[PDB]
Amino acid sequence: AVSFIGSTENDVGPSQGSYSSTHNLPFVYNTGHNIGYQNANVWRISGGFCVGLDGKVDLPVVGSLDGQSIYGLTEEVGLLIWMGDTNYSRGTAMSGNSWENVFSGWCVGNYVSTQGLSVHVRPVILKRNSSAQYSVQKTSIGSIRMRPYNGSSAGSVQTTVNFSLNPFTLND
Ligand SMILES: CC(=O)N[C@@H]1[C@@H](O)[C@H](O)[C@@H](CO)O[C@H]1O
Repeated sequence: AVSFIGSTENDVGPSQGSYSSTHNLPFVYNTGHNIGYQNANVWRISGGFCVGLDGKVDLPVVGSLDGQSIYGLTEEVGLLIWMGDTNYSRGTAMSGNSWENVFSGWCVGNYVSTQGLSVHVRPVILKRNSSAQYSVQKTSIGSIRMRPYNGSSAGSVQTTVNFSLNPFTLND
């Protein structure tokens, strides 16, 4: 069986967070996973349910850096994005605007457990300005959906949750 136990709208990163550069364009801010969201318990699963995760970014793709997409927020600011299973360290680098397999999946046994997820992003400066500061308002990022497999089914259970980037300021 499966049921939804998480939240549908999720904020990524602390509200009105401020980040400073520590070091060429596009320039990527080394924010680790400070700008993220994670929840180990989004779906409750049991009885042999097999589930993985698909992730999708809705922001426009405005470039490619080191193998993954640069998603645009404004003409001067973009994002590198990772989506995946619960632990931030297992995030899958996102490219494109299609649903992508971000967690290969697992199968619970004949007991009850949960399926979680995580998302984190890193700011990218696409074009510099005279103020050496870049701010972005709250913006929808994309979604993550559970992907049942091996015959498992979502039935009438909610499959998708969404993510919105909390407003932030980048200081250089
Ligand atoms: C309470 C708990 O730990 N659930 C982790 C869950 O968050 C994760 O999505 C899944 C697959 O790695 O394995 C579960 O054991």
